Amino acid sequence: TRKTYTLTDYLKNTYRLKLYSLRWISDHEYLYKQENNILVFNAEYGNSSVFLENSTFDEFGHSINDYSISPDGQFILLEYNYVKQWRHSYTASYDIYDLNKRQLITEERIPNNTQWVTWSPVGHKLAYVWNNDIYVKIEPNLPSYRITWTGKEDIIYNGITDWVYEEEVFSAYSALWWSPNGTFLAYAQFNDTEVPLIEYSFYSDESLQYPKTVRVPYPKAGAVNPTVKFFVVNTDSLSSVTNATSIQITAPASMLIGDHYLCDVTWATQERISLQWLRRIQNYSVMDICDYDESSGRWNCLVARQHIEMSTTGWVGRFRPSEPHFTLDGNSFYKIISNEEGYRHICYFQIDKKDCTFITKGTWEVIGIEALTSDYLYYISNEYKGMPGGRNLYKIQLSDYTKVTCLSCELNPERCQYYSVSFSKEAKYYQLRCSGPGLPLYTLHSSVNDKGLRVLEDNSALDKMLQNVQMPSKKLDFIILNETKFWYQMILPPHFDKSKKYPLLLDVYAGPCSQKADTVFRLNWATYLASTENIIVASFDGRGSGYQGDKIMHAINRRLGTFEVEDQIEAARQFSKMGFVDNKRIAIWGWSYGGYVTSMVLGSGSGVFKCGIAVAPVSRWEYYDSVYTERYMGLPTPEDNLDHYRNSTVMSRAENFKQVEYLLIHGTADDNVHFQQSAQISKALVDVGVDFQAMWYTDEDHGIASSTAHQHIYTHMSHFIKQCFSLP
Amino acid sequence: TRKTYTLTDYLKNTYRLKLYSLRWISDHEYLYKQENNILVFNAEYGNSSVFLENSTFDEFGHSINDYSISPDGQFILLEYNYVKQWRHSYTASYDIYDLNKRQLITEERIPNNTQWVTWSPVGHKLAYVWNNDIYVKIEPNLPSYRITWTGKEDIIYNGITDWVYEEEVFSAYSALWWSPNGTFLAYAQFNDTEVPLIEYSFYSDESLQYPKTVRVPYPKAGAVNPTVKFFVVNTDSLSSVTNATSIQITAPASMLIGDHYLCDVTWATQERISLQWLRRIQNYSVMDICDYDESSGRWNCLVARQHIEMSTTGWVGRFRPSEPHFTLDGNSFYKIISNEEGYRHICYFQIDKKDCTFITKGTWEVIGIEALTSDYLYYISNEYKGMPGGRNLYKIQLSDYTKVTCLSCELNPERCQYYSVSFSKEAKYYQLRCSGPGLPLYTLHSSVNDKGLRVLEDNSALDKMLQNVQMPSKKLDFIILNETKFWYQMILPPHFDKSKKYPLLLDVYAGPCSQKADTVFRLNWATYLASTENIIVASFDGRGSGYQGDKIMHAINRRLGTFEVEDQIEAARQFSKMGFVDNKRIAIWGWSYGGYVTSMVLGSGSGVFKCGIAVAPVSRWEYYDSVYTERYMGLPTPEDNLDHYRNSTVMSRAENFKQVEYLLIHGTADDNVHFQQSAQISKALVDVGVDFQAMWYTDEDHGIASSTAHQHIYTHMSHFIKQCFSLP
Ligand SMILES: CN(C)C(=O)[C@@H]([C@H]1CC[C@H](c2ccc3ncnn3c2)CC1)[C@H](N)C(=O)N1CCC(F)(F)C1
Ligand SMILES: CN(C)C(=O)[C@@H]([C@H]1CC[C@H](c2ccc3ncnn3c2)CC1)[C@H](N)C(=O)N1CCC(F)(F)C1
Ligand SMILES: *[C@@H]1O[C@H](CO)[C@@H](O[C@@H]2O[C@H](CO)[C@@H](O)[C@H](O)[C@H]2NC(C)=O)[C@H](O)[C@H]1NC(C)=O
Ligand SMILES: *[C@@H]1O[C@H](CO)[C@@H](O[C@@H]2O[C@H](CO)[C@@H](O)[C@H](O)[C@H]2NC(C)=O)[C@H](O)[C@H]1NC(C)=O
Ligand SMILES: *[C@@H]1O[C@H](CO)[C@@H](O[C@@H]2O[C@H](CO)[C@@H](O)[C@H](O)[C@H]2NC(C)=O)[C@H](O)[C@H]1NC(C)=O
Ligand SMILES: *[C@@H]1O[C@H](CO)[C@@H](O[C@@H]2O[C@H](CO)[C@@H](O)[C@H](O)[C@H]2NC(C)=O)[C@H](O)[C@H]1NC(C)=O
Ligand SMILES: *[C@@H]1O[C@H](CO)[C@@H](O[C@@H]2O[C@H](CO)[C@@H](O)[C@H](O)[C@H]2NC(C)=O)[C@H](O)[C@H]1NC(C)=O
Ligand SMILES: *[C@@H]1O[C@H](CO)[C@@H](O[C@H]2O[C@H](CO)[C@@H](O)[C@H](O)[C@H]2NC(C)=O)[C@H](O)[C@H]1NC(C)=O
Ligand SMILES: *[C@@H]1O[C@H](CO)[C@@H](O[C@H]2O[C@H](CO)[C@@H](O)[C@H](O)[C@H]2NC(C)=O)[C@H](O)[C@H]1NC(C)=O
Ligand SMILES: *[C@H]1O[C@H](CO)[C@@H](O[C@@H]2O[C@H](CO)[C@@H](O)[C@H](O)[C@H]2NC(C)=O)[C@H](O)[C@H]1NC(C)=O
Ligand SMILES: *[C@H]1O[C@H](CO)[C@@H](O[C@@H]2O[C@H](CO)[C@@H](O)[C@H](O)[C@H]2NC(C)=O)[C@H](O)[C@H]1NC(C)=O
Ligand SMILES: *[C@@H]1O[C@H](CO)[C@@H](O)[C@H](O)[C@H]1NC(C)=O
Ligand SMILES: *[C@@H]1O[C@H](CO)[C@@H](O)[C@H](O)[C@H]1NC(C)=O
Ligand SMILES: *[C@@H]1O[C@H](CO)[C@@H](O)[C@H](O)[C@H]1NC(C)=O
Ligand SMILES: *[C@@H]1O[C@H](CO)[C@@H](O)[C@H](O)[C@H]1NC(C)=O
Ligand SMILES: *[C@@H]1O[C@H](CO)[C@@H](O)[C@H](O)[C@H]1NC(C)=O
Ligand SMILES: *[C@@H]1O[C@H](CO)[C@@H](O)[C@H](O)[C@H]1NC(C)=O
Ligand code: NA
Repeated sequence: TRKTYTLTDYLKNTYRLKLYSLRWISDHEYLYKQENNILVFNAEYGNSSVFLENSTFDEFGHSINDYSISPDGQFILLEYNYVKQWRHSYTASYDIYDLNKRQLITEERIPNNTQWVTWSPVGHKLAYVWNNDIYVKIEPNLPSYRITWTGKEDIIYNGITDWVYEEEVFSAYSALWWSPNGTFLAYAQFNDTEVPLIEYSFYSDESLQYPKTVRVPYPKAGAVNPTVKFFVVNTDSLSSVTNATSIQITAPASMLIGDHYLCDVTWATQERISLQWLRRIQNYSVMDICDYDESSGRWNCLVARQHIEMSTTGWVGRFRPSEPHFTLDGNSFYKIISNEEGYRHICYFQIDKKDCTFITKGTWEVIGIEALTSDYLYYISNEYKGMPGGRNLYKIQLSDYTKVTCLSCELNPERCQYYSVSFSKEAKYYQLRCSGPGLPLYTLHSSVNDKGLRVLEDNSALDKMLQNVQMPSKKLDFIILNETKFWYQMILPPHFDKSKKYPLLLDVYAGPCSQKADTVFRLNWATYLASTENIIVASFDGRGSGYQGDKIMHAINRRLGTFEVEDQIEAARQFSKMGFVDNKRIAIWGWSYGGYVTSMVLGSGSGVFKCGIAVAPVSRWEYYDSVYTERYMGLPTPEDNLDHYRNSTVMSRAENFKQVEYLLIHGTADDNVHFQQSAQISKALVDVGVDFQAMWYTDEDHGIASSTAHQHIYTHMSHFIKQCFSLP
Repeated sequence: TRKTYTLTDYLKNTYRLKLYSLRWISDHEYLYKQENNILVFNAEYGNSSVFLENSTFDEFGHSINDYSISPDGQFILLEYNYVKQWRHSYTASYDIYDLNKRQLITEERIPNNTQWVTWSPVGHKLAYVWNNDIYVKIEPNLPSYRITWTGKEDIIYNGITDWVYEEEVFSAYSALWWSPNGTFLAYAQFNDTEVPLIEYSFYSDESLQYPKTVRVPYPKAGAVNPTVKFFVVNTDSLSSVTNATSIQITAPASMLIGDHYLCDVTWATQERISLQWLRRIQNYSVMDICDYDESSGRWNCLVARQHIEMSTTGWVGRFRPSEPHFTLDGNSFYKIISNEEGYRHICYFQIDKKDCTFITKGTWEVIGIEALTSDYLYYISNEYKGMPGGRNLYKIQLSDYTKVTCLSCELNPERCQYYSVSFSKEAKYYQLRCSGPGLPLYTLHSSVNDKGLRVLEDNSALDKMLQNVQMPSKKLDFIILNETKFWYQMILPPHFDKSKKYPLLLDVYAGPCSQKADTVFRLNWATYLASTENIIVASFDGRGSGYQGDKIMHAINRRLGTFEVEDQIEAARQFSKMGFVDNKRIAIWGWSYGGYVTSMVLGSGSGVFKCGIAVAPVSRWEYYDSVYTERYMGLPTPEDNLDHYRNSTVMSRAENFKQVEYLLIHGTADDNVHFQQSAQISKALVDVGVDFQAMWYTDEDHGIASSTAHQHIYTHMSHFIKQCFSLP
């Protein structure tokens, strides 16, 4: 008699997952917003105090988007007038409220339309970027010092990233890096002078008579890339009478010989900074370690302290060279790198030694290094039970690498197989965040003896609500292909009956280093399709997928649109051979990279799929950006890899769409995968006389996430899938 | 069983309609293309000779797109490298062939990318526009003389129209007018300096990496319009002076007080030119008649020869003030104008007398004046049988207006009721073109005795083919609403049975002065729908439609989106009451103004229609151009008609679309009705949570006429209609 999880439940968020987002402010306490109030918690005992009244700003007059308390707890930055730009970038207005004198600062306030702002790591200095230039405020109420004067819209970027560096390299708008104690402020400068612009229309509200043309410096594959320079400035010796002097750190000669990128910046100590550079041909990167010289006031990077990282099977790193984790004295560091077997493990480096030593090993991979103390290094890996889609927290004794302890594996194995972690300032405490297969579970622990102090949030409220719903189940397993196992997951309908034939929807992404088969608990479209429509929603990680070593991940190097596409068909083929699958009703769908694979599959002539949906897909690699595309495809020149760039397009397979039902969807204001990609797909289908379904979303970008568009797309796709499967 | 007229028959054009396109080159000879070669026929006897052998240019090195013989027959203009622009404009290359010498001229050649070229009306002078400047060639092989130096891409246009003048005013790209014997060359100059630009992307072939942004000076309703100036240069003086003076003829004071347009240029004699001007508020126009002053070399327009033409019920003219037809001596002229009853009839004017004399009258209208001789005036009207949808040729004796003979009415009344005509150079002969209700019939006649000389093309071949096909029948009739007749037509399925209930498709356009109910024979989408799908396709001409007097035409003055929308809904009801229509299956569809009406109807909440298709619709009048929009809606300001502008949008009825099935279609490169218009409709529908069907056509314009796209859109629309009507 109980209800199912419906489309409306998914769209209106009827069943909400509770979270516990805390912010560590020291090694013993953290901030947590409750009832709109900000409380400070003592980790050891769990007791709290109110830190900021949810009414303190009742007469502020502005809607506060977010807040940020200075490291010393003396000030709070109030963010408002938020205006989103790309994936991470946005502008906003700011105000600083003095917590000591319980007063709002009105003198020398941060400008409106500020592009980025950040407190120093210690104390209360500020650094913000406005009009592409960097500014520093030693005190919240004092006048700021201008650090750069070359800032120019769409041309010169000081302290912030341009489009491609924001999206593909740093995953952030900021290009500012404070030294550990706030003395130095390092920053990058980007020059997009010769980078072509992508142009597309923006219609805006109906009142706008003429559509606006948006123009963004965006380097497509093979095009001219922005250039980059790196600087360091001493914020302790700034003058009101003299323009701040920034010291430049140039990239190594092996980098200056041609196009290159700055791919990582990590401080080692108060006077030592490391930088990793990557060549445009992303199989070779160099780390420079630089020390501040009090005599010349310059930064020297000893050649003997250089570290090269290259790859012979593919590119370097998962999406970019990994970041180094320096020890207290900065004389050595730990870094995740691909080992001789092609598995990513932690290597220990001496700053002036070429050979590093691997401290972990095995047919599994370290996902990331989470914390470092003189006795232990904490990290997350998918080692447990050999499940590449599981994640657990481990610590390894630095004095004896044979001593590895899993800290989360056995806490609750049935409910928790995928963890994330948050350590306090000195790793004295850590918060564990279990996200599956059962309902999310947040706990707090102490490092000295790894005690489980308390449960922060167990989602018992949601568990109670879900008891009255017929929820689908999840099967995570694998199939073998040529001696190699590949994992898949299936979202199975309630009361699954293996003696019946169920329609099947293959949910695919399949980009390089992707993972779609995991132990994560999710309430999404697939939950509804399985719960209400009785559709099996499956996903498969084939060649090119991540966290299983380079042999699998690099199989598609310089060859996108091949093995990862073929493997999805092979998986479907195998699923169709299963007793509970109706081989007459198998569909496939994907978004972004997933739209591309779905389209390449439907245009393969395999005959396995009856219909498919591609959302904002890539259609030909020459249309996507250089940093991501070239990493996997090299350059599109006859001397490099043009032939495959031309053989891996969706358009060339148009004719094969005659035997399938295809729905193509795309937002007109997509700054990431340009509408162009879908406009070329539709034109090729028209040119060979193939009928298909389409839907454009006016002014929506790659996320098609505005509330109304989101509901509209999923509603439209549901009708399409049900119609394809002959479902009432 | 006889096969029916299928979708493939329409898309593949299996039943080809033959025609007979001839070009008069004198008072008794015409050119005709047969077997790909150009023949010259003697009108009087029907005999001919090969004018230009099809192999004459087998090694020209290019595909000849079109040709043009100079009036004196001494040269032939060869046009190639045709590159289409808007509805009438295009660029091309040209070569000139000396017919006597049989050689292709190779010196002082017309430039590539020439915007327009035209022979002088007599002899073989040439005037062409290149890079927006006018040039004149006295002899085909000699250097040309530059006439203007102000030419400026998208800014200053000399001798050619800008976008809005091309589309809405002159229906042509050229803006130059040779005087009768070719001595003078008159021309307009348009300045779009402050006209806003419509911008949209053009994706082009898949090889183009970055989309192209098309930018066109296009004035939307209420925006800054281009300004205009008129000039006349004496070409006979070009070889005598270094820089011949272009004498300007200024607009009258009545026009200079505000924004205005040049709407007509017509030469009266070798030394008399007439021009008509129109105020931005299109209900007042002025015609100046200007004489060349041999002593000053200037042009003077005597105010006593100025003619005013204003309208109290609407705008002036059907789409623009009508053109004058001067008698040989240039002292009088005939012009079609709305009489006191609102019916358009021929008025005879003395050039220096303001009151004119109507020479025709009645409750019908004159469509156009086709020829004028010293004794007779020939015109086309819908007088016959009081059928506003019919057209016939008439002759009226200039010395006795009571003597009016219909030259086409009785030729073949059952087969022919819609005629157009083509007179020889001095009207000695005329070709009659019958286009319906039966198969087109082309005949040649002698003006001296109005006797038929012979049949040129009777379409016997097609008639034979259609014998084996179950063709639909067509009904043209009227219904009385408010004691006034409103015509409609219905394409009826074969073997129609008034005792059955047929699904009905309302084919609508309904813009001002439109006519969708007529006696023309058509082989189109509706033919297939009726013949194969047994669907009744109907059209109705309600308030706002033309050729029936101003009472009906001006009924929507300043009120677009009202009566013409309601009458369409009311027509469906009336059709329901006819008894052979299935009220559960009534659909509506239209293109352009038609897409707008369709959308307005589907959003009216009438409950009458089940589904509808809007192709390239207008969605809000402020997005359409100034000249057309303001003519019917006035200005979008609070002091004028802004409230109705804001009240007649499709977007404000979004909520009502929940009651119907909608398919929205638009070409992305539509320079006329911008994609913007459908982008706002879709957004408004997404915003209120309405599901609908959509389809964009990459790089197609308002005509979506490319071969592949054309077949694709009609195939897509057929599936939608059949599905809505539950048809196999
Ligand atoms: C899965 N996601 C969100 C991504 O791949 C995006 C990016 C997400 C951030 C990644 C990135 C960058 C640095 C870094 N350092 C550590 N992790 N890490 C991850 C790079 C790829 C990618 N730029 C994108 O939007 N695409 C659309 C077309 C496409 F499919 F083809 C790629
Ligand atoms: C029916 N047609 C083809 C037209 O109305 C078009 C034009 C065709 C030429 C006419 C024109 C101009 C001068 C003239 N002189 C004599 N006849 N004549 C006709 C004006 C209207 C109009 N500019 C158009 O494209 N619209 C799309 C949106 C819209 F529906 F709202 C109007
Ligand atoms: C942050 O670290 C810097 C660098 O070590 C410290 O600055 C040095 O301080 C010493 C002692 O006062 C001076 O002798 C040096 O000349 C300083 N060097 C530079 C480059 O400024 C700074 O004191 C530290 N700041 C904090 C807050 O601890
Ligand atoms: C059509 O045929 C007539 C004869 O039937 C041709 O007439 C010739 O006309 C020229 C003048 O142009 C005379 O000098 C000839 O003597 C006429 N010949 C005859 C036999 O009468 C006429 O040229 C033909 N026209 C075409 C285009 O072929
Ligand atoms: C086209 O129109 C523009 C006005 O919109 C003219 O430009 C002006 O020209 C004057 C005279 O030289 C200048 O002082 C102004 O600065 C110009 N205004 C603008 C907005 O540009 C232009 O001269 C006209 N061109 C022609 C050939 O008539
Ligand atoms: C031919 O005459 C026209 C008209 O005087 C010249 O055009 C003028 O050129 C001057 C200087 O180049 C400008 O300051 C004026 O604004 C122009 N007037 C017009 C109406 O365009 C043209 O330059 C002359 N050509 C030659 C070769 O002398
Ligand atoms: C075309 O018409 C023009 C204008 O009437 C003729 O040129 C005039 O010719 C007369 C002689 O008959 C002269 O007195 C005038 O000076 C000319 N006027 C101008 C403006 O040039 C021209 O001769 C006619 N062309 C032909 C071939 O008859
Ligand atoms: C949590 O509880 C402790 C007491 O158990 C609070 O007290 C500590 O800090 C106070 C002021 O900062 C001192 O008055 C106490 O002496 C000190 N306790 C000890 C044992 O030294 C602590 O402040 C509380 N934290 C919060 C956030 O409320
Ligand atoms: C940003 O890059 C540009 C171009 O790469 C630098 O300018 C150089 O390139 C120009 C081409 O547009 C040349 O014309 C210039 O001579 C050359 N140098 C200068 C000073 O323009 C530009 O300087 C860079 N800007 C910064 C702040 O580094
Ligand atoms: C950024 O913009 C805000 C909003 O305009 C500025 O705050 C004041 O806003 C009021 C109206 O809300 C205006 O009357 C004032 O002119 C604005 N300025 C001041 C000083 O009152 C704010 O000042 C701007 N910030 C900066 C750094 O210019
Ligand atoms: C990283 O990959 C690149 C690209 O495959 C290698 O560069 C060369 O690639 C070309 C084809 O573009 C081949 O002909 C060469 O054999 C490759 N090697 C060289 C030295 O040119 C590059 O070698 C790889 N780098 C590493 C360190 O393995
Ligand atoms: C803070 O404001 C919110 C407004 O939604 C209110 O619900 C909450 O109770 C307030 N906090 C306290 C402690 O009253
Ligand atoms: C700082 O540099 C900028 C830009 O070069 C200059 O305009 C300004 O006057 C300088 N100020 C001082 C104090 O040198
Ligand atoms: C092994 O399997 C892979 C796919 O997993 C296939 O591409 C390959 O051709 C097979 N053979 C060998 C020798 O690897
Ligand atoms: C004219 O050329 C065509 C080819 O397009 C050819 O078929 C025909 O024979 C030629 N004309 C004559 C009279 O032969
Ligand atoms: C037109 O362009 C072609 C190709 O660029 C060139 O060969 C030819 O000479 C040009 N003709 C003229 C008249 O400029
Ligand atoms: C012309 O139209 C305007 C706008 O409606 C109107 O105010 C004016 O009176 C009209 N003039 C005539 C003669 O009808
Ligand atoms: Na506990």
